[PDB]
Amino acid sequence: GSSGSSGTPHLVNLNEDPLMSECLLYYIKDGITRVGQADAERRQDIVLSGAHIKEEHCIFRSERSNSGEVIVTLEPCERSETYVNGKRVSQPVQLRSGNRIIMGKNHVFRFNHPEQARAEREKTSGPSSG
Repeated sequence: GSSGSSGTPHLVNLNEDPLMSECLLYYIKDGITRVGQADAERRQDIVLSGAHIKEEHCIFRSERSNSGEVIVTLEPCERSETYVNGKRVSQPVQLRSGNRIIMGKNHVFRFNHPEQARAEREKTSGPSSG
């Protein structure tokens, strides 16, 4: 269907729960997006189910680098179960397009970065990377 022409960094629900009555995805705004529970001292932009989650599980920071590109960094905790690109994540690292971010037990999320993925082409072409 048609949700929002705009792209922006948003998380998609790819969990193994196709029956999930919750939202399918979540658009990330500009600033700090705390990922925890609906009870957390502060209002978390995104809330997860289950008990394997923590009030301050992790966070999502979205800021346009000095260069002028929108970047996202995951700020996990020391007492939370978070995994990125398959591995674990305890330090503030930048997320990639298509990386698997899990929060808790079975709470996966696909980071969609169309805003940048659109310029992927414009980027240098002559040279080759890998």
